[PDB]
Amino acid sequence: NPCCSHPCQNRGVCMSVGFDQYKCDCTRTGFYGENCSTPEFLTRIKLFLKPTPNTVHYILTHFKGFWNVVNNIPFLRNAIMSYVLTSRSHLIDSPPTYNADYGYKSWEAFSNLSYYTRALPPVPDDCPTPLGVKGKKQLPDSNEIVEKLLLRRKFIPDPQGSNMMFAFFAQHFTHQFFKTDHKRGPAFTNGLGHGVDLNHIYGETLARQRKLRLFKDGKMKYQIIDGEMYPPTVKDTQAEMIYPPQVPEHLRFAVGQEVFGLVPGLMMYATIWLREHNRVCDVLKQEHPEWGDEQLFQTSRLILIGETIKIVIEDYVQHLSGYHFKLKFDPELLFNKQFQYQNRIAAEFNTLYHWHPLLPDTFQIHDQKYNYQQFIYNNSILLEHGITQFVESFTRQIAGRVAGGRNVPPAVQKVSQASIDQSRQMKYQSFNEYRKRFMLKPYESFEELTGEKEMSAELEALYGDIDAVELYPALLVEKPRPDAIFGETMVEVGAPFSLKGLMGNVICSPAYWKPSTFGGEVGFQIINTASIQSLICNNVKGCPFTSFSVP
Amino acid sequence: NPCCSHPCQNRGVCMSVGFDQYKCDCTRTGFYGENCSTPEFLTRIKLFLKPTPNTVHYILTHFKGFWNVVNNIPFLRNAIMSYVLTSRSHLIDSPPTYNADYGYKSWEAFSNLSYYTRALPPVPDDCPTPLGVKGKKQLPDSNEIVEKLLLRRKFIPDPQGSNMMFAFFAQHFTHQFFKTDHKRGPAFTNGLGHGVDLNHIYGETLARQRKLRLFKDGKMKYQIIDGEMYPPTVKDTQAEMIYPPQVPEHLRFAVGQEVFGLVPGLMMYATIWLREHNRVCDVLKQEHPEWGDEQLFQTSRLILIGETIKIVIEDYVQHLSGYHFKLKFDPELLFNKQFQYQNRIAAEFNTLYHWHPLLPDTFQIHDQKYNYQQFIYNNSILLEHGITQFVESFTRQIAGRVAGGRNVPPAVQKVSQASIDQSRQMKYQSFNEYRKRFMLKPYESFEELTGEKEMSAELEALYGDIDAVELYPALLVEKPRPDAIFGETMVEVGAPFSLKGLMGNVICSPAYWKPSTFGGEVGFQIINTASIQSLICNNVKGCPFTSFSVP
Ligand code: COH
Ligand code: COH
Ligand SMILES: *[C@@H]1O[C@H](CO)[C@@H](O[C@@H]2O[C@H](CO)[C@@H](O[C@H]3O[C@H](CO)[C@@H](O)[C@H](O)[C@@H]3O)[C@H](O)[C@H]2NC(C)=O)[C@H](O)[C@H]1NC(C)=O
Ligand SMILES: *[C@@H]1O[C@H](CO)[C@@H](O[C@@H]2O[C@H](CO)[C@@H](O[C@H]3O[C@H](CO)[C@@H](O)[C@H](O)[C@@H]3O)[C@H](O)[C@H]2NC(C)=O)[C@H](O)[C@H]1NC(C)=O
Ligand SMILES: *[C@@H]1O[C@H](CO)[C@@H](O[C@@H]2O[C@H](CO)[C@@H](O)[C@H](O)[C@H]2NC(C)=O)[C@H](O)[C@H]1NC(C)=O
Ligand SMILES: *[C@@H]1O[C@H](CO)[C@@H](O[C@@H]2O[C@H](CO)[C@@H](O)[C@H](O)[C@H]2NC(C)=O)[C@H](O)[C@H]1NC(C)=O
Ligand SMILES: Cc1c(Cl)cccc1Nc1ccccc1C(=O)O
Ligand SMILES: Cc1c(Cl)cccc1Nc1ccccc1C(=O)O
Ligand SMILES: *[C@@H]1O[C@H](CO)[C@@H](O)[C@H](O)[C@H]1NC(C)=O
Repeated sequence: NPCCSHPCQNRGVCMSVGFDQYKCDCTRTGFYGENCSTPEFLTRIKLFLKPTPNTVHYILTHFKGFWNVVNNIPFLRNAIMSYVLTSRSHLIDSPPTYNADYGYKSWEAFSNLSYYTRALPPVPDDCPTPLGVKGKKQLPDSNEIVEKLLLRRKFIPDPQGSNMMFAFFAQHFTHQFFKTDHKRGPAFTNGLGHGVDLNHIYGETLARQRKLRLFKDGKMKYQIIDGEMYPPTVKDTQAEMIYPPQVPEHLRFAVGQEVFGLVPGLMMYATIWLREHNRVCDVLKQEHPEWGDEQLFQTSRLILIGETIKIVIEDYVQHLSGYHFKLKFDPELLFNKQFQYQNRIAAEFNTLYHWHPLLPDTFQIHDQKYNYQQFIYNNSILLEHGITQFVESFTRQIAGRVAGGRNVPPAVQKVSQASIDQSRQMKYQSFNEYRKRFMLKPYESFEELTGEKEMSAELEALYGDIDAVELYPALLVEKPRPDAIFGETMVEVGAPFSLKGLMGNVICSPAYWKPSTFGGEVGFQIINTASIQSLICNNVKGCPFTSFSVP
Repeated sequence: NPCCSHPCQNRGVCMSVGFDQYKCDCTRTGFYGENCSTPEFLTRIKLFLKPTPNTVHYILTHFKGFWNVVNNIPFLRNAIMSYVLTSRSHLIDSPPTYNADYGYKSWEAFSNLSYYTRALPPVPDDCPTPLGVKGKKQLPDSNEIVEKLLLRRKFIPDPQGSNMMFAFFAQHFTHQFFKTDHKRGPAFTNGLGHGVDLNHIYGETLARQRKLRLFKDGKMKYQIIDGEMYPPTVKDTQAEMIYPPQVPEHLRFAVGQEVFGLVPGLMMYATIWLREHNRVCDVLKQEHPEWGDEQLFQTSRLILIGETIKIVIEDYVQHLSGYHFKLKFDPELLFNKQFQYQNRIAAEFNTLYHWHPLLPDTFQIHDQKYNYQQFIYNNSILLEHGITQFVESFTRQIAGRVAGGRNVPPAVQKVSQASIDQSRQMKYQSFNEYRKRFMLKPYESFEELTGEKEMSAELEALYGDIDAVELYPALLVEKPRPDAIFGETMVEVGAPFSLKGLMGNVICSPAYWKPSTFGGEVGFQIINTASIQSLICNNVKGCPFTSFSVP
């Protein structure tokens, strides 16, 4: 297969022509030639003027005084934010194209929502090497890579100051659209909403939703334990959950996502968001004493969706980016732009989001420490301390650095191995191919990748060729930005996926984005004034201080 | 419920506040005020310069010499076609909003693909009248509406000269996205693709597709009978069809759409498209001897989707419109425009497409006449005469006029009544509410509507108030355009749904509209040179002349 070498540059589409030849489709690439590598004139001007992402990053993370001014000039701030959204979004094909089973456009690949979609097509089945033509005939042993490059010896804290509130928010939020269907395989998902539909609160199916709802005042079922609201049980709802046999029945909390009983940190956010829904129901009832249970429920969900997108953009990504420029959730920024209000979750987005180096060696709640053996699947811990103590504790506890290598806790070691193995089962192209796909220069050496001599040597001994290095391992050992949680590739590849999932949500479309959609101005304002602090403040006893970084 | 009166004008959203008050959301409507009735400064100017659709239609259906020149000036033709697409599309909400069960925006209504979507929300339940406030407490008897207004007395042929090739193409083509799920209710569909996916050729599910495919050379299973290609049998495929018990095994033809055994006219087009699929397979195999069965099949399907959209726009709609301006299928026209590449089938689009007055009193194949008892479920007629004769016969037979009233054949009289009854089940707003929704002046009397005295008198006797006339009956009794098949409302309501379904298709998006998507320039050219004539010419023996109008 002549396309095995990935001849076509700059998004050119490769097509076999006979058995020994290929043809590159250069349509609207800005290039031409046999391999789409010759630039047209305006492309040359664009490339000459375009600053490197590391330069843009430097500028956005320095000159605080300058950004303080920009931030307070709405006209400028809006123009910048608008540019951030459209420029990054252009990197995503929407409607989607490839999946694990199709390296060419097909109706199956487009129409079948059970697949994760693909930013780069799978490597053809009949290639001389598993990645195309580069690297050895067999990839390095999964376990070797994990042990040599990814396994944590000494905990490395995040220099950006990310805390456990950030880590569990990341896990909680993303697990509404990262829902791998392992019955089928890693290529498939159970999140057919393909974005931020809050199914991890309300359930994927209507049947599950009905089990969780109270059908009074639009609210969700709950328990009152030690004076506070908690989610209901499997018994009361009949909504299935993943729990080991050890967990007693009355501790088997039931929420939207079946897996959120895994850790108390997830059950914390599930608890918090449950309280928010029922709180919003109270608000809306005051506004609409004439509304039935149905409209109260639905309208609350639309509000909580807006709250989610609001918080993610202006607190989560804000913290995550390190930018002094103040990000803004404002759908109106895009109303005069070309933009597709739809999304399909990319498998590569799932892969890059395996941020298990965030996880600590032990979890500190109040004044007690828990190892993984006793923290996992233990909801009594949650009842023992209550939500307030959890927020105060997690806000103070530092998370680990994601990039930089050797920071995956031994407890979730096999998870890292599974993330590598599943990439290969899904025929991912190389790390350098994904760099080029997102307009980054490919790395020329292993030492260039890590910015260091030790790991780069293990990399060379394992891979031999820099173009044979795989996506997921490379992301975690890549040289971090200066005092940053991530390296260049994580950000430039991840950001476009993220923004498409956030702004591509239906509520951001002009027909939806208006007061009447959310029950009037009061409801509309709950979205537009939402923050991670106000979320905690409204639903957590005592209204503790919280933030995505440690004080 | 104060919103029962539909107080909010110009796409403003009505919302109840307390038990006795309403609110109008005027956001981006171009109007303000209590009922969104007062135009903004810009809106005044636009309104003053906007010509009436009847004027636009006059211009487009006159000045033949002028349009002949415009059609040959690519610059002008493109600009005009571009405007047609963009202007008509702004009238559809995309992503979709309401459905039968939700007259307010909700995630259930957006996300649940099993519903037909709604252009206007359902009349709320506890309303003074079925339509809102207008009309009597009880709607007129539906069978009385049919006999008095819709039932054919003498056959009225279409002045635009539409033939049976047109009639059966309309039925065949639209029945891929009009797939009402009657075991669930009129408000639901089985066509989850919600557009032009050719599921009526390939099957809705992968399981059905697999029964119909040959899994050799990308082809679909088939029979050779009398030296000609026909669809395979139910026995050979195990693909379920709807056939009454009398139909013998060997005449039970199996195709994508379960119901296409209903009439030989449908099965005619099913046969022609099946032939086209396997013809394209042969073309692609020549272009790509290295390709496997799967890629050959998928690429053919995408080409046939391209052919379908091409033919619908440039032959079907072309004839339908009566326009002298030459409509163009060209996705490139929208690449610099705002446009959503997605669609959701509207229940109202389904309703307005019940063009059963098209049907003749008898079906004349060759020198034979067939009544409905003889013609329906009778594929023996298809084998007896063959496809060539069917084309020759349907091309020469005239269809009936749709607007103007009293032209529904007695044979499908109950289908007409079903349309009315089912629309009442789904709680459609009045005919005049739908006029306003698509920027038409509401009719001030029954005479203005029908442009006639008998039926207008019949309508007032049944409805009393012109604002109480229902959607479906009004569409059929409406004053046609001069020597036109349709009245104003059918066109101005229908065209947006149609274009949105056609151009909203994924293959029209810039990522897809590439020769590489369709196997190269040859495959690409099949799409861009397709016509109803070339479809027949390529797959019908003798290459008979055909057209959507009678000679
Ligand atoms: C982004 C942050 C994040 C965090 C903080 C986090 C924190 C934790 C955590 C906290 C104590 C524990 C016990 C685990 C344990 C697991 N996680 Co993560 N996970 C995270 C992102 C993910 C993602 C994404 C997946 C796979 C998604 C999928 O396909 O279901 C995942 C998968 C897993 C799996 C199964 C992977 C497989 O079978 O292939 C286990 C087990 N994990 N994780
Ligand atoms: C647009 C042209 C068109 C034509 C030419 C046509 C020609 C014919 C025809 C020719 C001999 C016959 C016997 C019928 C008979 C029927 N049609 Co039409 N139909 C057409 C458009 C439709 C549409 C649209 C529907 C409803 C779609 C749905 O929901 O399935 C329909 C529905 C029906 C139904 C189901 C009604 C119900 O279940 O309540 C029957 C039966 N019919 N039709
Ligand atoms: C899209 O909306 C459909 C209509 O609401 C919905 O179908 C409904 O699904 C529910 C639950 O799946 C069915 O519930 C009935 O059956 C259960 C079975 O145990 C019983 O508890 C009750 O008898 C209950 O009434 C509804 O019957 C069904 N309604 C219809 C008209 O089909 C779909 O599930 C929705 N689609 C998605 C993807 O959520
Ligand atoms: C989206 O793609 C999925 C993967 O191809 C597909 O799942 C596949 O569906 C087929 C057809 O139902 C299954 O067929 C197998 O099961 C039947 C059951 O009787 C048996 O005859 C055979 O053993 C047959 O192999 C596949 O097993 C199944 N594959 C997987 C991995 O789940 C979905 O159906 C597609 N979605 C849609 C809407 O079409
Ligand atoms: C789950 O966490 C709880 C903490 O709330 C653990 O329960 C404590 O166990 C110690 C020693 O067994 C007792 O002295 C405490 O009184 C317990 N606390 C409560 C509130 O009952 C429990 O051991 C943990 N479960 C696992 C499997 O580690
Ligand atoms: C279905 O169509 C066939 C014709 O294709 C009808 O069969 C004909 O019936 C007449 C009178 O009954 C005979 O004189 C012909 O010899 C038959 N021709 C063939 C080819 O069978 C048949 O009657 C039709 N079915 C119905 C129910 O009317
Ligand atoms: C969006 C964005 C900007 Cl603008 C800058 C910097 C980062 C992001 N985002 C992300 C980047 C990488 C991985 C995940 C994300 C995420 O948002 O979830
Ligand atoms: C699109 C269009 C134009 Cl531009 C003019 C005139 C007619 C149409 N179309 C339609 C109008 C009414 C009902 C159906 C259709 C259809 O196309 O199926
Ligand atoms: C395109 O790439 C191929 C490698 O497959 C190379 O042999 C050829 O010289 C390249 N063509 C150009 C114009 O760079």
